[PDB]
Amino acid sequence: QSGDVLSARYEIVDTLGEGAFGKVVECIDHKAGGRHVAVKIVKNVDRYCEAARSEIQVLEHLNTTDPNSTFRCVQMLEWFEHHGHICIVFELLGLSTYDFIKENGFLPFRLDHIRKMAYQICKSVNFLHSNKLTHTDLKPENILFVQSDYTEAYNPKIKRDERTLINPDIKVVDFGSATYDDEHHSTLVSTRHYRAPEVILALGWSQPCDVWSIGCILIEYYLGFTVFPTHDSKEHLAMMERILGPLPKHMIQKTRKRKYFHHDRLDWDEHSSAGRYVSRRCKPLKEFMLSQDVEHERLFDLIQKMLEYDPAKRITLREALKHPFFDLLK
Repeated sequence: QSGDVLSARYEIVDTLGEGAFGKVVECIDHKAGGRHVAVKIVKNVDRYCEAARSEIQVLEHLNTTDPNSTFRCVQMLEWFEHHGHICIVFELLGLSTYDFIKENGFLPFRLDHIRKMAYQICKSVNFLHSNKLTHTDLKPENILFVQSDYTEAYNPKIKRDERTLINPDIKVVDFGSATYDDEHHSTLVSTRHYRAPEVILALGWSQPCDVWSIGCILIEYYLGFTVFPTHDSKEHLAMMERILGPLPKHMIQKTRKRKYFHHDRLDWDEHSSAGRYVSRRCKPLKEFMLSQDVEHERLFDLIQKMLEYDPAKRITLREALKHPFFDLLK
């Protein structure tokens, strides 16, 4: 679709990204001196239309309450329709955190960068939580750098060239799943590797499912890989039990997902091929730590609080933002 011209001013010059919903494109703005914007072009399909209108209503609310994006939600510039596609015009951001890690060889972020990015993610999502909103789809693809300009130094430790961001500031994108407290809550939310246990067990969810997602994002930034390399619900739960310990009995008793359980325990054979896979790939959370220094211990203390099984006990982002992991920032 490159060369197409939206609303008689936006010329598509590149695809930034692609999704169930449609795509995000980079356009030249012929009416603002040629400067570049992002345009989300949503498929001409009811469910994607409804989610785009929902996203526009959330962005009008967020952009009105916080017009300078103090809380780091992407800025919507305008919206329109084009051949029955809803088009949302955004400030042009740089790469996703995912694309950055990928283009760098799945080398993790330095702890100092993770500290800054985690703070900003927590500050951004807490702003939603303060406005009776839950994002529901937090993942590294939905966390974008403001500018993804980097320097390169040879790193003798790894014997190769690595990229360090000049500025690691981020914004949160994709409000098409965002849900107000008083609205219908989808049965299934989140991308699987970031999905909270109350979602897998169909117990109901609210703001704390976002906190679980953030805890999984921080592990990936720290390791460069997920600790949940799965595409199966029961196996995902077996992996949580290996990393975090047994599920709470009250959550097992409450679930109607009876296929995952035998008696009141996960129906999981550690001696099966899948069982060996989970035993090989997954291990107690603190075993993933690359260093024993206090900075590392405090990140893992935060992570473990975010990956509390019981969403009623899980750390809130208001409590996260005061975690000692974040002092070296103030």
